[PDB]
Parts: sequence; structure tokens; C-alpha cells
Amino acid sequence: NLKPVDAMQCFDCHTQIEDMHTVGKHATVNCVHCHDATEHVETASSRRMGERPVTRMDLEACATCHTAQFNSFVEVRHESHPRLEKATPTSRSPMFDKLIAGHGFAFEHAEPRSHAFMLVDHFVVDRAYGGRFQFKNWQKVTDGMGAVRGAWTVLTDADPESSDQRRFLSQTATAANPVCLNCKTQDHILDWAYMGDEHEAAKWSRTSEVVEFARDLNHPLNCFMCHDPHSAGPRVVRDGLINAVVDRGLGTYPHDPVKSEQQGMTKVTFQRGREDFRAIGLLDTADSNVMCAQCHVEYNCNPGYQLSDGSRVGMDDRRANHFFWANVFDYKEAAQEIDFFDFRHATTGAALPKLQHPEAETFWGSVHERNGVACADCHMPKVQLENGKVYTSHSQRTPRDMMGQACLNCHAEWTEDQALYAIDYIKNYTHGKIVKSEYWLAKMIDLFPVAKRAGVSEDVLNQARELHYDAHLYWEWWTAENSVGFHNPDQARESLMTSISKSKEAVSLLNDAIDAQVAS
Amino acid sequence: NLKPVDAMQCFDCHTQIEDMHTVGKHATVNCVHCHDATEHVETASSRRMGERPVTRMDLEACATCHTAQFNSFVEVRHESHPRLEKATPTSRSPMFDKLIAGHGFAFEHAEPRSHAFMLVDHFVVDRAYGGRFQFKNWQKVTDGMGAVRGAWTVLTDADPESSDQRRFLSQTATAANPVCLNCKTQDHILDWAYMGDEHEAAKWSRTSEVVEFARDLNHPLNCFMCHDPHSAGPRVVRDGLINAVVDRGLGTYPHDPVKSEQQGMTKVTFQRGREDFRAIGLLDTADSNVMCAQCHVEYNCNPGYQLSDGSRVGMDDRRANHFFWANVFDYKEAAQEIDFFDFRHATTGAALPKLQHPEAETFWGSVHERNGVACADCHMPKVQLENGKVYTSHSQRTPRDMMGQACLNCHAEWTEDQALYAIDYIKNYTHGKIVKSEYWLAKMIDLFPVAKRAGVSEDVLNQARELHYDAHLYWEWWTAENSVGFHNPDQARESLMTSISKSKEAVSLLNDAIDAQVAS
Amino acid sequence: NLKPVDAMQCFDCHTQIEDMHTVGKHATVNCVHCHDATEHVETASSRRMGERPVTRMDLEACATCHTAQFNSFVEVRHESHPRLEKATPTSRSPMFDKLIAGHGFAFEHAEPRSHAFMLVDHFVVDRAYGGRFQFKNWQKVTDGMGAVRGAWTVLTDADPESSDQRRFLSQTATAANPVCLNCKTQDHILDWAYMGDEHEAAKWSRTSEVVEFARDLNHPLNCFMCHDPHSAGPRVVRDGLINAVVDRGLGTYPHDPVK
Ligand code: HEC
Ligand code: HEC
Ligand code: HEC
Ligand code: HEC
Ligand code: HEC
Ligand code: HEC
Ligand code: HEC
Ligand code: HEC
Ligand code: HEC
Ligand code: HEC
Ligand code: HEC
Ligand code: HEC
Ligand code: HEC
Ligand code: HEC
Ligand SMILES: [Ca+2]
Ligand SMILES: [Ca+2]
Repeated sequence: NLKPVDAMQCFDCHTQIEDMHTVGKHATVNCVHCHDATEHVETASSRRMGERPVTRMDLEACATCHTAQFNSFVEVRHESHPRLEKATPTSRSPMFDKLIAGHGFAFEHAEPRSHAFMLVDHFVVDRAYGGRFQFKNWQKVTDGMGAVRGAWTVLTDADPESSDQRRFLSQTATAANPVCLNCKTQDHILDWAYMGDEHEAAKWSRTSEVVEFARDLNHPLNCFMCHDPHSAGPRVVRDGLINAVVDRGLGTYPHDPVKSEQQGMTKVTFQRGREDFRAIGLLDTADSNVMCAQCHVEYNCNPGYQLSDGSRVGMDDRRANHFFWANVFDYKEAAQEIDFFDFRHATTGAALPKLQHPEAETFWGSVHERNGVACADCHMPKVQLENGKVYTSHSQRTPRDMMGQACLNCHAEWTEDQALYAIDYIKNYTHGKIVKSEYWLAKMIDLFPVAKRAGVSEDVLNQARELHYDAHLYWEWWTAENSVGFHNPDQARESLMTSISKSKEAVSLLNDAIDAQVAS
Repeated sequence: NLKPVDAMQCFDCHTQIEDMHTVGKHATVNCVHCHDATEHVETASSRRMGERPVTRMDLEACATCHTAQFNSFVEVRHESHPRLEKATPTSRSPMFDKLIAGHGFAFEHAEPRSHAFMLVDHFVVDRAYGGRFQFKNWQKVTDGMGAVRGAWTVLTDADPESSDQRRFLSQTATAANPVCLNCKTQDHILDWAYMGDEHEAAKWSRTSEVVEFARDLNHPLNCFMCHDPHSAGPRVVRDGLINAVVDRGLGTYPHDPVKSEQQGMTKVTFQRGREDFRAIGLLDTADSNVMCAQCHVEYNCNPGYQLSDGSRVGMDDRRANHFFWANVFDYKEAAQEIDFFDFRHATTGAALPKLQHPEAETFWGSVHERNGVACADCHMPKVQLENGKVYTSHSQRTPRDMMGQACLNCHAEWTEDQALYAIDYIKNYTHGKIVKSEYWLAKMIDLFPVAKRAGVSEDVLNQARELHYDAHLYWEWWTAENSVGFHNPDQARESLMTSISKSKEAVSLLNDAIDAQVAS
Repeated sequence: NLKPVDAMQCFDCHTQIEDMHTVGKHATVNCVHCHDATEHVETASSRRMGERPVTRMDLEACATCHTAQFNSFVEVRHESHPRLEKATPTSRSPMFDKLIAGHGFAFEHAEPRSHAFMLVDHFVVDRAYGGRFQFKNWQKVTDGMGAVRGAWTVLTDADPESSDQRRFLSQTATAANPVCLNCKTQDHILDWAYMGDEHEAAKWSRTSEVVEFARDLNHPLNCFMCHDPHSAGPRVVRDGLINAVVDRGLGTYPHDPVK
């Protein structure tokens, strides 16, 4: 049984915590729920930590008083098909392997499944750790609660004796690095300096051995990623997001200065040895658009190359942890502003960006976003109970599972079937354009070896490579983005038509150049 | 409240209407239900119209006394997936973009959905009006009743100030022309001369500005397309069909002179200034095979080219509005008889036909057609009511939704699951052959650039182009035709095997010619 | 196929119908839909009917243009349990027999079922006609559409040769009388004087032989009970109601003079 500690004693040294804790809705929640600080209190001074207190980061620390939210979070949506590869004819990107050739995603890229699995899925995907980590057996893939209890309760490491990234199976990659983990867990929140920069007080950083870092991490999507444990108020903890919104002053809604001001973020910095160490972003309001944008964004979390000179940009560089915080039509400019690209296409040699799940940036400017709707309205609605205390569902899943609460409450003119039909109209239309964009990209890509072998000049190949960048960007955004156009159908339409235009331009350029070589 | 007019006064000048109206089941239906003729009657002479009476073409004009039929017609089948592109791996024609390259359908070709949407879908498809028309917002896509009330109640025009066909978005085409509208609406039935020929009394014709014509049209599938408003008797109004069956004497069942005689059509012509202007085809019987053949047929409704000399055949030519009225094995001959093809393939340069939904011509000679079954038996059956006045369902949709009334009433030996399994056997088999036909067509198409670049002779390329015509015809008929072989499975099988044979012949020809060039 | 008649000619004598028909939403609906008046027009004067025109009272006369309303009306609710006696422990009035002893309802009083059956149920109930009328067989009890087509298409009379109310089975009663029928049909609307008073022009009245009257009646709940066929406007036709509301001045809402 827990025994309370005297928080006044802590507050003597922890003024920032005092100011948060005493004012919020956790003012009566004793520190012992999450911290074991006995030896810390015996040894600390006002500027030196002394013995490190233990801080609980398990979600059960919150589930004791918030079982409803915890249970809704950990529910596994069995209809979210697991380990479903996107590069197949029946999934999101039928020609993905040809289009992404040269990139680590060619090894495996599955559709997302329920949040409980995020950390385990990150660890076991074929592109991440060379196949080092596996579930203990193939039955464990169902065990959401187990994954939440801790990744290492359900996973095995092929070689606990080594800590290097290497292939354990031939068709795997070792793309994982420490930045990835920031969107899977915040178990490292006290051990990682802001942005993963080198820091005396940080156990882990962008340049750490990711296998060793992995072994230290257990829990997915900690509840405190969106809720300050001290004030219980809304926040974000993701460094990349704070950096974009606050440090770079882009604001929470870069396209709406007024909304950015009303629904803003306040950066709170915590120090170690009186030197800035870590930060959180306190939100003005409980704005799930910004909470979900901690992870559902396009980002860099990887080494890459400079657009200017093609030189390597390694994990040690700040750019290896970066939120572009730019919609699809501002993205090329945002990548130019940091002088960065992700990979060279294996066939065309083009410098290309790699886009990932840009839901937050896609949502900006959509009809729903403009009308003050937020992710949670459709994906974590309040529960409707005939007789019950209302709480917010933490199931984070498609509104198809709860259309009454997620759509039909606003769309009184529709039945569930009508609303589903509206969704399907958009997704079907968008998917048709994605498929057409891929057809044209693939047609362009296939001409590169023919052009090279026909003696087409490097100048013409480079012209086509520049078009490839744009054709790729304006296509890939939409296979990366999870709503298949729903979050912003007009933007998807304009973008995908732009992709096709670019590819058609490249096809015509290469075809003409090949024919001119043949004629000469 | 409507006030009746004295029809005897009209009949003094309108003898044809008198002869139809006084004899049929609308003999007691007063003209005021559909015509406002007060100023007309004040100003007309026996040969000069004077002020033009207003004629209601809205479906509500009939819904007042026939609500059951109207309601069954306007029902939206939400299971008929909307805006679902056919050129995707999960739809009807996975390799459609490669195979149709050079044709406007490459811009967008979706599966059909419920009839209520036909006119709006025609207006908004990407291949039709350059993206000029859109639904007012993405919610309106569900609104069948709204579309029926009028296209312009649910659509917007990007530029009401101009009337030219142009692209408003890059990846669109402007394939629409006035002939298309004849299979979407007959709001223009009093404003369009037979076949769309130029006529002093016709506001619109094949050569009209289609954007201006579009703006004048509102209602889909008017009830009077199949039912004469004066006699209430069965008819067709579609000029192309009347022209094939009656003018060209092909008959309602070209393969069965006896059935053509028993279930025939009588052309009734109406004049303006004592000159033939428009026509209808009165049917001997209420034969839905011929009613549905007003639209569910292969047709020309577009400019094209002559097979003989390759010269352009424009909208001004009669051939731009043409029902081939020929099954797949008679089609090449029917296209030769008018010296016509649709497009040149973008890759192979072959002159090719473009086939569209030839359900009527495919149905001929099938077991069901031979046994006197008609479209309505499977797609608009009589309602079965424990206690009720029976009426004919106007829902026009797959029999899967009403298997009791559409199949099982004739097929007493089967359960619903057995009947569905029989359908699926045919569709699965046919689809497998469609996919194989496409594989071979694509393999042939891919050899054309290789052959051209290897120096293969024009004589050999032209030989392969002639094979392409046939390979394409005997494949495309079946992606165009909506039943995936069900309407005539033996014919689909023979045709698709013919396609593959033709493609294989072309592949062998080109491969050999390429190898001979390489060896020399 | 119906052939329209000259309604203006009718109106030369039928001013009341003119004032209703020409103004309402049936102004375009020709008389031939509901009346066969050819011989009537040949023989009538404004003061002498001549040949009595035939008036259709069948609901099909309306169903032709109003199929949706007709079909919703005729649907049988199979969940409305049929012939369910109220005087049982599981129904509405477990002690009904004791309490109602001395009244004809003691012989049978079932729960209501769908409107399509009202006239046939009236005819076959044990308390009404001594058991004289039965469904043609026990299968016909399902046939709502049949009952609507006409009671005598689905019922049999045990003795077509007599017209007296008598028992045909021991535990029946003969409570039916002509007034009952006013809440089952209005096929007699042109043959019954207001309230069922004796009248030279009334074939039927309160004192008629109910068995003879019964045989003349076919259709349940005629559509025109609530809708005037001439104006299409809302109405009632039930004499007892008009008498209460108008003649006795009680009004449509006796507890609310404004309403
Ligand atoms: C019991 C000892 C608790 C533990 C452990 C945690 N929380 Fe809590 N929380 C608690 C109470 C009594 C309340 C106030 C309830 C009220 O509405 O009066 C809360 C409140 C929250 C809220 C809402 C805050 C707001 O400003 O609206 C959140 C988001 C919340 N708590 C989250 C949370 C998390 C993430 C925890 C684990 C770190 C957690 N709580 C622990 C009681 C208790
Ligand atoms: C980083 C810590 C994340 C935050 C914050 C949010 N999401 Fe997320 N989401 C994340 C991952 C890594 C995954 C895939 C997990 C896996 O194992 O595959 C997801 C998944 C979703 C899904 C799909 C769920 C399913 O049933 O398939 C949805 C609908 C989703 N995420 C929505 C969402 C919303 C609305 C958020 C703010 C409340 C949110 N997520 C936060 C990573 C993270
Ligand atoms: C936050 C900005 C993220 C970083 C950095 C990484 N991931 Fe992620 N991941 C994120 C979200 C919001 C989702 C769900 C949405 C989606 O489109 O997938 C994911 C999902 C995964 C998955 C499951 C799906 C799949 O791709 O197979 C895996 C295996 C995964 N993520 C691994 C991964 C690795 C190896 C990373 C560093 C290279 C990485 N993620 C970074 C959010 C973020
Ligand atoms: C961001 C991705 C979230 C994570 C991780 C968690 N929660 Fe949450 N929570 C979130 C939102 C957007 C809201 C609603 C805010 C609003 O006012 O609209 C909530 C709400 C809570 C509450 C308040 C009571 C309620 O509304 O249900 C509690 C107690 C709460 N959440 C607890 C909770 C716990 C225990 C979590 C880990 C399992 C957890 N939250 C994760 C967003 C996010
Ligand atoms: C309602 C107006 C929505 C808002 C606001 C947000 N999203 Fe959404 N999302 C919506 C729909 C209708 C769909 C398609 C779901 C389907 O079943 O067809 C989506 C999809 C997602 C997904 C993929 C979910 C899955 O396929 O299982 C993710 C990860 C997702 N959305 C996340 C997301 C975030 C982070 C949002 C705020 C920025 C957001 N969505 C807004 C409906 C709505
Ligand atoms: C009421 C004033 C009507 C209007 C307006 C329309 N129709 Fe009609 N129709 C009406 C009647 C009374 C009948 C006869 C019913 C019977 O079976 O006796 C009809 C009949 C039809 C039929 C059946 C004809 C046949 O020969 O079997 C059709 C196909 C029909 N009506 C169609 C129709 C259409 C398309 C209308 C709008 C142009 C329309 N009707 C108007 C009454 C009325
Ligand atoms: C031209 C005026 C048509 C006539 C006459 C018929 N049909 Fe039709 N049909 C037509 C179009 C333009 C469409 C597609 C509409 C759209 O917006 O996409 C259709 C569609 C059908 C379908 C598919 C319906 C669905 O649920 O997807 C069926 C089954 C169908 N048509 C059958 C059919 C029959 C049996 C007809 C004679 C009674 C008939 N149609 C007439 C155009 C026209
Ligand atoms: C009658 C002989 C037709 C002419 C002329 C045109 N269309 Fe049509 N259309 C017709 C039918 C029977 C159907 C449904 C069956 C099917 O296979 O689609 C259609 C359907 C459409 C659709 C919806 C499906 C799609 O292709 O995306 C559209 C957008 C459409 N039709 C447009 C169109 C245009 C632009 C035309 C002139 C070039 C045209 N149609 C002519 C029948 C007939
Ligand atoms: C051809 C594509 C049709 C269109 C457009 C409309 N109807 Fe129709 N109708 C059609 C058929 C094949 C039939 C049955 C013929 C047969 O005897 O088997 C019908 C029937 C009618 C009837 C008769 C009563 C009945 O059988 O239900 C009516 C009153 C009728 N149809 C009305 C109607 C209206 C109001 C329409 C526009 C909404 C309409 N029809 C369109 C074929 C076609
Ligand atoms: C029963 C013997 C049929 C007759 C006669 C006609 N069709 Fe048909 N059709 C039939 C089946 C079993 C199917 C496949 C439906 C499925 O769900 O698998 C079809 C398909 C159509 C379609 C496409 C419908 C859709 O996919 O939603 C159309 C447009 C169609 N059929 C039209 C049509 C016409 C015009 C006919 C007379 C010439 C006709 N069909 C005859 C069954 C039967
Ligand atoms: C069915 C739709 C009808 C049409 C059209 C017309 N009439 Fe009618 N009429 C109808 C019924 C069912 C009855 C019985 C009485 C009732 O109120 O329901 C009648 C009655 C008459 C009478 C008798 C009135 C009386 O004195 O008791 C007359 C003189 C009469 N109806 C004339 C008439 C004329 C001239 C019509 C065409 C303009 C006509 N009716 C239409 C049903 C219907
Ligand atoms: C077709 C020849 C009809 C016959 C026979 C009957 N009715 Fe009718 N009715 C008809 C029309 C064209 C209209 C007007 C439709 C509109 O809204 O414009 C009507 C109207 C009615 C109404 C509504 C009247 C109102 O709102 O004021 C009712 C209640 C009605 N009709 C009833 C009715 C009955 C009971 C009939 C049998 C005696 C009947 N109608 C015959 C067309 C036709
Ligand atoms: C006299 C002509 C009636 C008028 C006018 C209405 N109702 Fe009636 N109703 C009547 C009878 C004789 C019966 C029983 C029929 C039988 O065969 O048993 C009924 C029955 C009902 C019921 C029960 C239906 C069921 O499913 O069991 C209801 C709910 C009902 N009646 C309601 C009702 C309403 C709302 C009316 C005005 C629109 C109405 N009735 C008129 C006799 C008559
Ligand atoms: C209108 C004021 C009515 C008169 C006069 C009669 N009945 Fe009736 N009946 C009426 C209604 C509204 C209902 C349904 C509601 C209910 O409580 O039953 C009925 C029902 C019947 C039934 C079926 C139920 C039953 O009692 O078995 C029968 C057999 C029946 N009515 C017969 C009947 C007889 C014999 C009448 C004259 C003595 C009689 N009804 C008068 C409305 C009215
Ligand atoms: Ca990226
Ligand atoms: Ca064609």
C-alpha cells in the first residue's frame, strides 16, 4: 500500500513543480503515486540531485484513478489488420517497391494498427533493427495489454550479448535510431535532452546506440505525453513539435495567426546543473490537433543528405530530429530551408524526400479544421451513455467504429450509411488518383535505365531527376497520409494531379531524348 | 392547386396527341399536370406554335400519382461504391491506364452508381468538362433526391462567365459533347432534333457548346424515357436506338427476326413547321430489354477518325451519334461499315475502338435472353408483398439486393447462397480471363517502344497495330460490360480467349522482329 | 381503360360537388375514377335522379394514384396477435367474464388487430352474428389484402337463405346491428341517412335487418372516411361524431374552446 510523502519538502527545491501541482487538478495527488524519492530527499541539495529518485512511467500509474481512459486506450481494434504490407495490390501503394527503391521502407512498411502496439511494432518491423527483435512467439501479436505492460515482456532479442545494429535476417534493414523512439514512448523523458542534443545529464541522445536505448524502453504512448502529470493540464512533450511551434515561432496553426494565439503553446524548460535540459509545451486549451501532432506529422528522424552538395547529414546533426511543420505545398520549401533530402532513388538516382504520415499538416485548412474541429472529435469522442459519467474515449481509431459519436452528432442530416458513403466517395476518388500517380511515376522510373543505356545526357537525366523530386513528393504525401484524402480532399486532389503532371513531363522529356539518341 | 384545361381545345391541333392520350391509361390525366399552355393556346395557329407552352420534365410531375415507382427509383444504393476508379488493382481493369493510353477515359473512369446520380456524375467526372463542375461541397455526393430535383441544385460551375470547354484542373479532359447528354437526361427532348442533326426548330444539336447545353439540363433519367406521357404506353425516346432498330431496320432483336416482329418498335415522328423534327419508338410490349438499351449499349457519342484514311470525324457528322447495335463478334464489321475508330493508342499508335457498357448487345443470345428473360426481371422486379398492391420496383440495381424476387422465384432449386455462388463462379472466371487478356495486351504494348527503337519496320509495326485493334476489342468489351461475364459467360470466354490469342500473336511477331534487328 | 366524362355537364346539376371539386387538389381528377354515371346523365334532370349512377367505394379507386398510402394502410402487423381474447389471465382483463356477466362481450372480446381486418373481424366475432359468418377456412385469417378487396371474398355465410339474427353455435350472441357497421366501413355512405334515422331515400337504417345490411358491405375503413373525394380535403363522415361536435355544439375539443 502506498504511503504519502510530504510534498512541501519536495517543493522547497522544486518550485516549478509546486507552481504546477498546487494549482491544477492533481493538487491532491501525492508524489508517491509516481516517484520513489526517499534516498533522493536524503542526498539532494538545492542544486545537486544526489541519488536519483525513481519515476514511474508505466501507464498503470495513471490507470489506478483513471481506469476508464486507460481501458479505452488499451483496447485492441481487431479490425485494424495487423502487419498488413502497404506495397501490395490490395493496400495503399501497389507500386511502392518500385517508387521507394533505395529507401529502407522497401524492406517493410505496414499499415498502422492500435496504439497499444506502437513500441513493439517499431521494434519488430523488418526495416528497423535488422530482425533483431521478435515477439516471443507468433501468439503474442494479439497481446495489447502485454505490450502496454512492457515491450520486453512480449519481445525477445536475438543477441543480448551485442548492441550493434546489424541484419539477423537477409531482407531487413537497420533504419531505427534514437529519434524514432520519441514517437513511440516517452519512457526516456528524463534521460534525453531537448532534441536529443548531446548533454552531460542525458543518458541518451541522437547519437546513442539505438539497440541499447531500445532495451531501456518499455511503454507505448505514455499517458503523460498529452497530460502534465503535475498539473493534469494539456501539453505536449515531443521536442520536435515544441521546436517547430515555439522555437521557430511557427505557431500551433501556421496558417492561422489568430487561432495560433488562442490555442497556443508555452514552452517550459527544466534544468540539470542550472543548464537547460528538457522542455514541455503547455497548451492553452486541450487541443488534440496539437497533441496528436506530436507524432502524426511529417518529420525527419534519420540521417540523410544535403540538397546543396549531396554530403551526408548524420544523426549528430540537429536536422536528424526535425518537424517540417509544412503542408504538402510548402514542404519542398521547408526541405530546402534545411538543405536536406532523404535518399537517392535506386533506379533514377534522383534526390528524393521521404514523407511520413502527415495527418496534422494535411488537416490544416480543411473544412473541418477551419470550423474548429479537432482530431479527437472524430477519433476520440466523448462516450455517450444513457446513464453514466461521461469520459473521453481514448480508443483512437477510425470514426467508422463510433459513427454516432464521431460524425452523426454533428451531421444530423445523415444516416450512418450516408456518412460512410461520403467518406468512401473521397477515399475512392483519392485512391484512384494515387494509383494513377503511381502508374505515371513508375512509367517515368522505367524510362531511366532505357535513357541511360541509350546515351541520354546527364543534363537531361538531371532535368528528369528534378521532376522526379516533385512527382514523388506530390504522390507520396498521400500514401503516407492515413485518411486517403479524407482529411483534406481538395488538397489531395490538387497534389496528386500535380504529381501526375510532373511525371508526364518527365516521361515526355525522356521519351523524346531516347528517340533523339536512337535517330542519331 | 392545379386547374384542369380543356384538352379538346388542344386536340383540335394536336391529333397525334389526341390519338395517344384518349386511348391509353392516361386518358383521364389532364394536360395541366405537365404543360402550362395558356399563352400558347392564345397565340398558336394550326401550323405555327406561337408562344411556346412550358412542359414539365421533372420527375415529380409523375411522382404525384406514382410515388411508389418514383421512390423506388430515387433510392440510393449505398453499397454501390461511389467514385470508384476502374483503373486500380482492386477494380475491373487493373491495367486500364496502359491499355487505354491516348483516350480521355485515362483521366477517370469510375464504376457506375445509382441512377439518381447519372447527370451529376456525368457533369463532375474528371474526363468530361475539364473539372468545370463540382458538387457544391463533398457532402452533396450523397444527395440522390437533390440530384433528381436538379443537377444545378447540387453542383457549382467554376466559371459561369464563360461557356468554352477547357481544363480547370491539370489532369482533366473535356470529352463531354451534347450527344453524351442523351443518355443522362431527356430534359432537352423538345429542343433537340432527331440524332442531334441541325434543325431550325432545335435549340441544341451535336455541334452545340456543351457547357451551355449542360446548364440547361437538370433531371436524370426522366420517367418519360420509357413511358409515353400521353398514352402511358411503353416506349423509347433515344434517337440512336430508334435509328438502329427502325431506320436501319436492324430490329429490336437483330439475331431473332421472330422476336423482333413480336416485340417490335413503331417510330412516331413529330414535326415543327411541317418538317420532321423528333421521334419516339413505341414498343409493342413493355420490353425492358429495349428500354434499357437506350443507354446500356456500345455507341459512338464523340468525334473520332476514319479507318480508311485516318481523317477526323467531328461532332457535325452523323457518326458522332451512333448505336452500333452489334454484339462483340459483329462489332469490328459494324465499325468498318461506318468507317470509324475512336483513338490512336498513345504507345502503339494503333487505331483502336473505344467500347462502352454493351449490356444490351451482350445479353442477346444468352440462355436467359433466349428464354424470354429481360433486364427488368433481374434488375427491376415486381415487389413481393404479403399484403399490398404490387408495383414494379424502379430501383434498377444488382439482383444481389433482392435475390428472392430477381432469381429465386425462377430458380426454385437454389438457395440464395447457391445462386450467389453461381454468379460468382462466372464473374470470377471471367475476371481471371480479363486480367490475363490485360497481361498479354500490356506485354504487347510494352514491346512497341522496344521494336520502334530497335529499328523494326513500319510494315511489321502496322501488322502488330492491326492485331492490337482485335486484342483490344475482344478484351475491352468485357471491362466495359458491367456484369463481368454474367450476362453472356460463353461469349465472354470466347472473346477473351480471342484477345489473348491476338496479343500472343503480336508479342511473337514483335519479339521475333526485334531479335532479327539485334542479330543484323 | 377509363374514359373521362364531361364534369362540366355534371356541374350543371351538382353545384355542391362543383364548389368542392373545382377548388381542391382533386380538381384534375375526373369523375370516371369513382362514378359510372352514363345512364344517369341520359335520364336525370336537376330534380329527378333518373338512373342511379354507380359510385365506387373500393379502396382501389384511390390506390391507383396513391399506392404508397394504400400499401402502408393494408400492411398486416403480424405482431398484433390475432383473435386474442381479453378475458384471459395474460391479457387486458383477467376477470372480465365475472365483471361483464350479462353483457354480450362475455361471449368474445378480442384485442384489436390491423385495420385491414376490421369488417371481417366484426362479421366473424362470436358475439356479433351468432356465428353465422366465418372465414372461408382458417387460412384466410392472414389475408389482409383479400379482406380489403372485400369481406365476401374471404367469408362464408352459414345460411344465405335466411336473414334473421340467430345463433348457429351455442356460445355466440347476436349483438350486431346496423350502427356497428358505421365504424367498420362506409360502403353504405350513400344508402344511410344521417344517424341511421328512417328516411325515404335510405336503403339502410338503425332498424334494418343487420344480416341483410352485412351482405351489402365489403370494404373496411374506406379512404374517403378521412378525405373528401371531391376536394381531397380533411373530413369526417361518421354521423355520431358530427352530431356530438356540431349538432350538440360540443366542439372538436370540448375542454378547449380556443382549439
Ligand atoms: C489518483 C490518486 C490519481 C492518479 C494516480 C492520477 N490522477 Fe489524474 N486526476 C485525479 C483526480 C482526482 C482528478 C480531478 C478529477 C476532476 O475532474 O475533478 C484528476 C484529473 C485528471 C485530468 C483532467 C485534468 C483537467 O484539467 O481537466 C487528466 C487529463 C488526468 N487527471 C490525467 C492523469 C494522468 C495522465 C495520470 C498518470 C500520470 C493521472 N492523471 C494520475 C486523480 C488521479
Ligand atoms: C506518438 C506517441 C503518437 C501520438 C501522440 C499519437 N499517435 Fe496515433 N499512432 C501512432 C503510431 C506509432 C501508430 C501505429 C501503431 C502501430 O503499432 O502500428 C498510431 C496509430 C493511430 C491510428 C490507427 C489505429 C488503428 O486502429 O489502426 C489512429 C486512428 C491514430 N493513431 C490516431 C491518433 C490521434 C487521433 C491522436 C491524438 C489523440 C494520436 N493518434 C496520437 C503514434 C502516435
Ligand atoms: C513521430 C514524428 C514519428 C517518428 C520520429 C517515427 N514514427 Fe513510426 N509512426 C508514427 C505514426 C504517427 C505512425 C502511425 C501512422 C502510420 O502511417 O504508420 C507510425 C507507425 C510506425 C510503424 C507501424 C507502421 C509501419 O510503418 O510498418 C512502425 C514499424 C514504425 N512507425 C517504425 C518507425 C521507425 C523504425 C522510426 C525511426 C526510423 C519511426 N517509426 C519514427 C510516428 C513516428
Ligand atoms: C494525447 C495523444 C493523449 C494521450 C496519450 C492520453 N490522453 Fe487523456 N485525453 C486526451 C484528450 C484530447 C482528452 C480530452 C480533452 C478535452 O477536454 O476534450 C483527454 C482527456 C483525459 C481525461 C479527462 C477526463 C475525460 O475527459 O475523460 C483523463 C482523466 C485522461 N484523459 C486520462 C488519460 C490517461 C489515464 C491516459 C493514458 C492511458 C491518457 N489520458 C492518454 C488526450 C490524450
Ligand atoms: C473527422 C472530421 C475527422 C477529423 C477532425 C480527423 N480525422 Fe482522421 N480520419 C477521419 C476519417 C473519416 C478517416 C478514414 C477512416 C476510415 O475508416 O475510412 C480518418 C483516418 C485517420 C487515420 C487512419 C485511420 C485508419 O485507417 O484506421 C489516422 C491515423 C487519422 N485519421 C489521424 C487523424 C489525426 C492525427 C487528426 C487530427 C490532426 C485527424 N485524424 C483528424 C476523420 C477525421
Ligand atoms: C395522376 C394525375 C397521374 C399523373 C400526373 C401521372 N399518371 Fe401515370 N397513371 C395514372 C393512372 C390513373 C393510371 C392508370 C392506372 C391503372 O393501372 O389503371 C396511370 C398509368 C401509368 C402507367 C401504366 C400504363 C400501362 O399501360 O400499364 C405508366 C407506365 C404510367 N402511368 C407512367 C407515368 C409517368 C412516366 C408519368 C409522368 C410523366 C405519369 N404516369 C403521370 C395517373 C397519373
Ligand atoms: C440512360 C438514360 C439510361 C437508361 C435508360 C438506363 N440506364 Fe442504367 N445507368 C445509366 C447510367 C448513366 C448509370 C450510372 C449512373 C452513375 O451516376 O454512375 C447507370 C447505372 C445502372 C446500374 C448500376 C446501379 C448501381 O447501383 O450501381 C444498373 C444495375 C443499371 N443502370 C441497370 C439499368 C436497367 C436494368 C435499365 C432498364 C430498366 C437501365 N439501367 C436504364 C444510364 C441508363
Ligand atoms: C448512352 C448510349 C450513353 C452515352 C452516349 C454516354 N453514356 Fe455515360 N453512361 C452510360 C451508362 C449505361 C452508364 C453506366 C454503365 C457504366 O458502365 O458506366 C454510363 C456511365 C457514365 C459515368 C459514370 C461511370 C464513369 O464512367 O465514370 C460517367 C461519368 C459518364 N457516363 C459520362 C459520360 C460522358 C462524359 C459521355 C459523353 C462523352 C457519356 N457518358 C455518354 C450511357 C451513356
Ligand atoms: C425505363 C428505363 C424506365 C424508366 C426511366 C421508368 N420506368 Fe416505369 N416501368 C418500367 C418497366 C420495365 C415497367 C414494368 C413494365 C411491365 O409491365 O413489366 C415499369 C412500370 C411502371 C408503372 C406501372 C405500374 C408498375 O408496374 O409499377 C408505372 C406507374 C411506372 N413504371 C412509373 C414510372 C415513373 C413514375 C418513373 C419515373 C420515376 C418511371 N416509371 C421510370 C421502366 C421504366
Ligand atoms: C438475370 C437473369 C439478369 C438479366 C436478365 C440481366 N442482368 Fe444485368 N446483371 C445480372 C447479374 C447477376 C449481375 C452481376 C451483379 C452482381 O452483383 O454481381 C448483373 C450486372 C449488371 C450491371 C452492373 C450492376 C452492378 O455491378 O451493380 C448492369 C448495369 C446490368 N447488369 C444491366 C443489365 C441490362 C441493361 C440488362 C438487359 C439488357 C441486364 N442487365 C440483364 C443479372 C441480369
Ligand atoms: C373518387 C376519387 C371520386 C371522384 C374523382 C369523384 N367522386 Fe363523387 N363521390 C365519391 C364518393 C366515395 C362518394 C360517396 C359520398 C362521399 O362523400 O364520400 C361520392 C359522392 C358524390 C355525389 C353524391 C353527393 C350526395 O349528394 O350525397 C355526387 C353528386 C358526386 N359524387 C359527383 C361527382 C362528380 C360530378 C365528380 C366529377 C367532377 C365526382 N363526383 C368525382 C368519389 C369520387
Ligand atoms: C389520380 C387519378 C387520383 C385518384 C383516383 C385519386 N387521387 Fe387523391 N390526389 C391526386 C393528385 C394529383 C393530388 C394532388 C397531389 C399534390 O400534392 O399536388 C391528390 C391529392 C390527395 C390528397 C392530399 C390533398 C391535400 O393535401 O389537400 C389526399 C388526402 C388524397 N388525394 C386522397 C385521395 C383519396 C382518399 C382517393 C380515393 C377517393 C383519391 N385521392 C383518388 C390524384 C388522385
Ligand atoms: C373506424 C372506421 C375506424 C377509424 C376511422 C380508425 N380506426 Fe383504428 N381501429 C378500428 C377497428 C375496428 C380496429 C380493430 C380492427 C380489427 O380487425 O381488430 C382498429 C385498430 C387500430 C389499432 C390497432 C392496430 C393493430 O395493429 O392492432 C390502432 C393502433 C388504431 N386502430 C389506431 C387508429 C388511429 C391512430 C386512427 C386515426 C388515424 C384510427 N385508428 C382510425 C377502427 C377505426
Ligand atoms: C365506432 C364508434 C364503433 C362502433 C359503433 C363499433 N365498433 Fe367495433 N371497434 C371499434 C374500434 C375503434 C375497435 C378497435 C379498438 C378496440 O378496442 O377493439 C373496434 C374493434 C372491434 C372488434 C375486434 C376486437 C373485439 O372486440 O373482438 C370487433 C369484433 C368489433 N369491433 C365488433 C363490433 C360490433 C359487433 C359492433 C356493434 C355492436 C361494433 N364493433 C361497433 C369501433 C366501433
Ligand atoms: Ca520525412
Ligand atoms: Ca464506343
